[PDB]
Amino acid sequence: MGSGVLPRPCRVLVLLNPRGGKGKALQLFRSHVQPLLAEAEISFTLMLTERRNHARELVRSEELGRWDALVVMSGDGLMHEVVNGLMERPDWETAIQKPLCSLPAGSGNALAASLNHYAGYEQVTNEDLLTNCTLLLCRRLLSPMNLLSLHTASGLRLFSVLSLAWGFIADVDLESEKYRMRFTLGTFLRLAALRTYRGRLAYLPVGRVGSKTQGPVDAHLVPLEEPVPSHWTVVPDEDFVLVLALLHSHLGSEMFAAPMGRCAAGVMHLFYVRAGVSRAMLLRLFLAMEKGRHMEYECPYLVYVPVVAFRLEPKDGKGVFAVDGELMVSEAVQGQVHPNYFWMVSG
Ligand SMILES: Oc1ccc(Nc2nc(-c3ccc(Cl)cc3)cs2)cc1
Repeated sequence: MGSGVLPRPCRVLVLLNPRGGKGKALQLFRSHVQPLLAEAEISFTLMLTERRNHARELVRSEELGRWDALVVMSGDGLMHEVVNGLMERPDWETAIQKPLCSLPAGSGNALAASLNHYAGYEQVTNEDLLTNCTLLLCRRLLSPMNLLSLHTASGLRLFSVLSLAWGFIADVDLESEKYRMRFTLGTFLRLAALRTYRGRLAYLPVGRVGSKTQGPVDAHLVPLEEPVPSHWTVVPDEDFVLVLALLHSHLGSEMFAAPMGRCAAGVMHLFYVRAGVSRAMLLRLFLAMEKGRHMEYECPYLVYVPVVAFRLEPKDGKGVFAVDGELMVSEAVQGQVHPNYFWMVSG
C-alpha cells in the first residue's frame, strides 16, 4: 500500500499555526503529538506561522536537505500554502518531492480526514483524528498524491491539494466565521434562501487521447480566451447550485463526499448539482454525505464524473470560489491534474 518510507530515525520540520483549534494547536501538539514522536525516534523543530503568506515564504526559502519531512499542523489552508511555496521555488522539481505530513488542528481538515480513511481507520474527529494522523507519521509510510494546477482569468497560476468549489459550497465556506460544526449551520441557513449560480462548465473525462493541444506545463489546457478543445464535454445546463472538483475522499472530517473509490494517478472527482433540486433533497444529500451514502439516492440533479481537467466560467461578472477552503474571486478558472506529484505520509 505504501510507496515509500521516511528513514528511522529522522528529523522533521513542524509548521504550526497557534491560532488553530480555537488557539490550542500548540497545546494539542504538546499533549497529543510530541509524546508519540519521542517513542518513534522522530526529532522535530516547531516553527510558528500565523500571519498571511508566512509559511509560504519560509518554505520557499528553506534548505530542504536538513529535513526528512515537513509536517503541517493546522488545516487544509496551511498545506495549501506549503505546497504553493514549494512549487514557487526555482528548484520546484526536487523541492516538491519532500514528504509532507498533514496533522489536523483547526477546522477544514479534509486532507487529514481522507488520509485517515485511506489508512483504514474509522471516520474519527478532533483529537482522535489528530492521534490517528500522528500514528501514520510514526509508521513512516509514504504515498504519492495528485496536484491540481489552476489558472484564473486575471492570469494567476496556483496549486490545489484538495478541492476547488463554486456556488453553494463556496458561499458557505465564506459565510462561516465560527469555531463550532459551522458547515452544517452554514448549509442550513444558506439553504433557506437557496440560490442558483449561472455559469459555463466544461471538463475532460478520463477518456482523453494519444495527443493533445514556471512550474510544469498544463498540456491539456488552452488559454481561457480560446474555447475548450472539441473533445471535451461542455455541460448544457448553465444554472448550478454547486460545482466541486475534489482530489480526495473527504470534503471535511465528517463529509465522505467521494465513496466511489480513491482517485487514480492524474484523475480527480468532479461533482456538480444542476439547478432544480429541492432544499430538502440538498439537505438529505448533505446529511447522507456523513456516511458516504448520498450517491445511493440516484438524484438526477447530482452529477459525478472522473476528470483530468475542467473549465468553469461565471457568467455575471466575478464568481466566488473556495480553493482548498480559502477564498478566491475570479471571472474564470480552469485546471488540470498532475499525477502523483508530491508525497505524503499515509498507511
Ligand atoms: O465546505 C462545505 C461543504 C459542504 C457544504 N454544503 C453542502 N454540500 C453539499 C454537497 C452535496 C453533494 C456533494 Cl458530492 C458534495 C456536497 C450539499 S450542501 C458547504 C460547505
